[PDB]
Amino acid sequence: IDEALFDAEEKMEKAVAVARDDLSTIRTGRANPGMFSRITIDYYGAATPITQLASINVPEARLVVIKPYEANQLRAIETAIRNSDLGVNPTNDGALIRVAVPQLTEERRRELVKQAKHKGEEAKVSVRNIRRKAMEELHRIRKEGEAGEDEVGRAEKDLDKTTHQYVTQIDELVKHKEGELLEV
Repeated sequence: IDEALFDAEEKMEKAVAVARDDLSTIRTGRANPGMFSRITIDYYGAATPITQLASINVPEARLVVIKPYEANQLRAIETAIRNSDLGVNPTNDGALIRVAVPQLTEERRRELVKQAKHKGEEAKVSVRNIRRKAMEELHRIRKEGEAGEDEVGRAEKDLDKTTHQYVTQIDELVKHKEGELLEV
């Protein structure tokens, strides 16, 4: 019973952290390195997130400054940025890449709100399946008499509480990003 419950809880916390990260890939006012992470180049034959090939600095809310770890990667990196769906036109200063981030149109804003909610759905579905797996194990344990009925019943209640707490937390994360997106 313990194995099942503890692992489920850890997996759920991970899924919530994955959700956190995933949400951070959403273009927004208030720039951050996260929204550049799904931007890749061809790094010696392999598609590589540019967040791994450069340090990203965010001085102002709508100003990002990027420094390639290898100078000769600058052009490709900057090309991927401009070619990306962030809707930005980067500039170059010989060494660094400065990115001015325009205000999002209201149309694009609700488009991004929709992405945020889809990411939340994926994350909540994942947390529910983590629960299903642990619950079925609890069920197997009761059926095979490997633990007492009261004992398994208490574990079920606890598992539902943990599941619900993390679903709610995903919901909050989404509502927060939704807010960020309609803030500017």
